[PDB]
Amino acid sequence: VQLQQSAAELARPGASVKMSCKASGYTFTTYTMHWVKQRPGQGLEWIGYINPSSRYTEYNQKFKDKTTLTADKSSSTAYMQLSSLTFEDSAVYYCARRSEADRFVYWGQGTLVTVSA
Amino acid sequence: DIQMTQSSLSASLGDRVTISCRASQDISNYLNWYQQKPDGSVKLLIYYTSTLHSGVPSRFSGSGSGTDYSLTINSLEQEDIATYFCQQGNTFPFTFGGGTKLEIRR
Amino acid sequence: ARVADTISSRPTNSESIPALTAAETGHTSQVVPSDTMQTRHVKNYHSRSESSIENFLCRSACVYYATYTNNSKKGFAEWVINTRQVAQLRRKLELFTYLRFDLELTFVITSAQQPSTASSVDAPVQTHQIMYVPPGGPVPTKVKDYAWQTSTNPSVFWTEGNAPPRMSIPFISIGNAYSCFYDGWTQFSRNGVYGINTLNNMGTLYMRHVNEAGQGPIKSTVRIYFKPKHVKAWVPRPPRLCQYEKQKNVNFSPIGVTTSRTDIITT
Amino acid sequence: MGAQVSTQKTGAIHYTNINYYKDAASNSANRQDFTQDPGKFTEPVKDIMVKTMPALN
Amino acid sequence: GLPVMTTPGSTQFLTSDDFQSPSAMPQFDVTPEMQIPGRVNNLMEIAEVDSVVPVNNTEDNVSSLKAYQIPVQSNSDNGKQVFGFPLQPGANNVLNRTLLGEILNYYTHWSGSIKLTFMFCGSAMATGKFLLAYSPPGAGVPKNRKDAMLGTHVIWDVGLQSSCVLCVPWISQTHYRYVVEDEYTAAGYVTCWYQTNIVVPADVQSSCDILCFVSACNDFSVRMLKDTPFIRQDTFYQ
Amino acid sequence: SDRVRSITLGNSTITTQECANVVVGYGVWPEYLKDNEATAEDQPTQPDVATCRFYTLESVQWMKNSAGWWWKLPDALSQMGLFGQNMQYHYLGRTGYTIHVQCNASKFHQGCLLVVCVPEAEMGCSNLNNTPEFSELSGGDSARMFTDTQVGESNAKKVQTAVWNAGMGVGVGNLTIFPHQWINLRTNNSATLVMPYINSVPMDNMFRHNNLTLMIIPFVPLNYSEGSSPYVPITVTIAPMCAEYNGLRLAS
Ligand SMILES: CCCCCCCCCCCCCCCC(=O)O
Repeated sequence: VQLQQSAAELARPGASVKMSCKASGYTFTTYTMHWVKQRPGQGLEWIGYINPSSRYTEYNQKFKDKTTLTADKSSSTAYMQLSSLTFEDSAVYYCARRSEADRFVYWGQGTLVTVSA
Repeated sequence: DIQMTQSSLSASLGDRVTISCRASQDISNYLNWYQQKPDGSVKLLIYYTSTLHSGVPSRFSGSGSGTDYSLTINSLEQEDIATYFCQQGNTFPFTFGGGTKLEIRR
Repeated sequence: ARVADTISSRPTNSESIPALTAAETGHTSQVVPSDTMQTRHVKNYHSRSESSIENFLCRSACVYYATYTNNSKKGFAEWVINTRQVAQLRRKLELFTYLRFDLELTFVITSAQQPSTASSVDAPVQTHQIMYVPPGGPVPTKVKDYAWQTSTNPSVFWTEGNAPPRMSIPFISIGNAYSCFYDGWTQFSRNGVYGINTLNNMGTLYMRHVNEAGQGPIKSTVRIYFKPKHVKAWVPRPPRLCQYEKQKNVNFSPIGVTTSRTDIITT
Repeated sequence: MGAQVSTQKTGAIHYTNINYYKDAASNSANRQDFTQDPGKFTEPVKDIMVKTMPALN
Repeated sequence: GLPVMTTPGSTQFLTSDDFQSPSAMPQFDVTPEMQIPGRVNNLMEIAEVDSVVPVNNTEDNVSSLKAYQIPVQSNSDNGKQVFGFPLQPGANNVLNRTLLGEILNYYTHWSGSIKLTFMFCGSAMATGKFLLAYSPPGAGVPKNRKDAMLGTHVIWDVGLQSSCVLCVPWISQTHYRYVVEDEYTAAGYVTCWYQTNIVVPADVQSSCDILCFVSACNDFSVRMLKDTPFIRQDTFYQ
Repeated sequence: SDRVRSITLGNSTITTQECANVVVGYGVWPEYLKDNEATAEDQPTQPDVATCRFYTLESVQWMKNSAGWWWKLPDALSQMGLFGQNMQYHYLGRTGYTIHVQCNASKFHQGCLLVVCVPEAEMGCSNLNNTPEFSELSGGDSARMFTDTQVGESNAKKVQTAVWNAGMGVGVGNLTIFPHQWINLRTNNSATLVMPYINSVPMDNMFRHNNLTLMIIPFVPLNYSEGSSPYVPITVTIAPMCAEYNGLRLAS
């Protein structure tokens, strides 16, 4: 079991990106998948998760209006779309699979997002 | 929200290192410790106050109750030089602590 | 324990309707294939012996494992006895609301060698002690404690290399059955804790090294195996669909009823 | 001296066992008590309904 | 000093043995028994109670109560198919999760007959006729009503008695079948077709629903108990 | 005919003109406690005409976008007459029930309900680290209702009311293992269930333990055409059977 993320991306201030996390080695619709953001000088930060079986998403109250989580059961991928990109949204984004109660046993390798002109 | 207060530690090899992190309120032993390698991979070390994950060597140990918690590495190696976070699993949302990097002493 | 055999059947043309029923009565139809078609007479020698309640549950299952270190402070193990920390035995016992059984208890104790610094480490065989403390008795706080005397608490000693230790425990309860589920509180004010945690008072199990640390540290691990004997069960219950989250309660994150297919006619 | 002699599980022979301990909670498992009563789960109705008759009058 | 000789198998822990062991609390007085209703003696009485089967798995119906309802309407042609699924009670994802299919996932072999009950949850002014067929393997799936009438079928006329039972019988070369997906011991297909149409009056809704139940007969049997592949664990629950 | 019943209990009577059979328990009828099964030494109180009678709860409305309802059973009648006044003054008590759910419509309406009585139905919380509070688990003689969606984890002490999991983490189609009955509007009009006393102890405190839960879940939703009557209610009446009490103290 491992999670495989997409490549690094680059965007303009005001554009939109879309990252992915291809999960393999387990039944995709059983476990929820969470998204974590790490700015390069500070600590980790939780964004939200999506229940893949019922397509129900729940966000942190800071990223409520910018992020959009989707998934599909056929190709076993979980997507995350960032919108209205500012200079604060240039960080490393991890996908993690939540364990029994509150634990993140399996993580992705991280994608580097950066905004520039 | 629970503030998770934990910046850079220095220790030689074969020594005992102690990393601690302090919450704001009582979280009742729901603390997890992670390890981020310098290439950028994160893994779970201790999924309770003290319970080790399967695949983790016996150098790592945890202790604490209430607000004050700690992580101990009794014999430092070159494989254990990474960044360590602490995360609480008590209230919504999940909050991670700041990093704590290890380095060689001299 | 034999199953029922089929009888022969003839072509029928009658006002009797075995197939037509009413499922709104809360009653399952008792029809056989010798009512809706022409069958031959076979005699079955199949048994229903391996699906009994005794044959389903009387098998050993690991419920916990804990570690403790030979030359460390804070190096002895404890465990508050329950059956709700592993996923496999928790789902088997929770197909029934009430259970009543005797118990059989087996321990598997291993050891490992830790990186010391002395030259020519050479240790004898290790002896371990497992003490059971009923609820209300005194607890040990360190390894060289007075509470390991075991004047009235039952305990077992075991030397490494032999067969694993094994005891037998009767039906130790206050009520007439063990309860897997409890819809209520502890207080009469209906505050505080809710659920099966209000009924779990079965004791604590302590583990230590009897030998002293000679020259190298040793990290031992004991695995605990439960085995129900003389089982009675009441009020069956649907099996659990969502994954388990906690030990104390029932809480879950919702999941679909099955996996999906592409159309209603695809096989 | 006790010595219950029962039959062995075979398809379509005796074995011997003695109890050694004074407590009944320390015997072997039962494994040979075969009882079925499925009528309390599949027909828990007050008025009995015959199979070949219509269910609703 | 009686001379003995120890055999292989000494000082081993086989987890499904049956021995006597000394008690830890001698002369313990247990609580006396009580008459509690609903005592289960065999697991083959749980599987004989019928439960609703989710036929309508269409990838947006599984997290709802629409998975259990089979849509039935008024057509303009004749002979259309209602549903269809293969008869694998422990491997097919339709019957994987029901009260019969969860007991079957603890065992390896199974043998016996299977009931299938169909309740018409439409209006009291609606009529209809259906064909409930079962086809043994060797050919493919029946693609027409003319292919499916050559197997074991029943013709169901709705009315006052709103339920019908299709009893698929035990037709097999071996005495037992495998619970897991095996091509050697396949069991066939269950289909449903329109015999006549659904004819409704005016001011009645022309779209109805059908529930389906599944249980076992009195000659059902299981064998070779194993562990279920459904529950799973990474760390301890605390 | 097998479509008519009449149940007389105390000074109350239920008549029905189209119905299925009456489902009784796990095959057992309610009866008083014996002498070789009792544990409390003082003499029990058996009033048995003042408490063993039909009490009708409030009515709910069956809509097209409706998901389900539930009641916790020795708590709904905790303010009902002399049954709720004996529970306050006594410490122990045991009781079997008879439940009559009734819902009438025409021959132009369609729908289907599952009426099931589940013992020891622990409900789950939305926030995975807590347990729900008392006001969310049950109201007195008023229904708590399921939802067709999922409750968020940001709510601390609420019940997870995803209806397809039935609140307890199981499959809702497997709820037919309990004593149940269906109300099909094509053929049926009411469902009658008789339940004995099910517990692991001979008597229990009726305020910090609810040992029965009545769930009503529409598997096939309500449907009608334009002109038909849109308001369709569902009414529940519950009568205690063979109730007795021990341990008389102050009123609590
Ligand atoms: C040999 C010395 C140690 C003796 C330890 C005795 C342990 C007592 C075990 C209690 C069994 C609890 C089973 C609970 C089952 C349930 O909750 O359904």
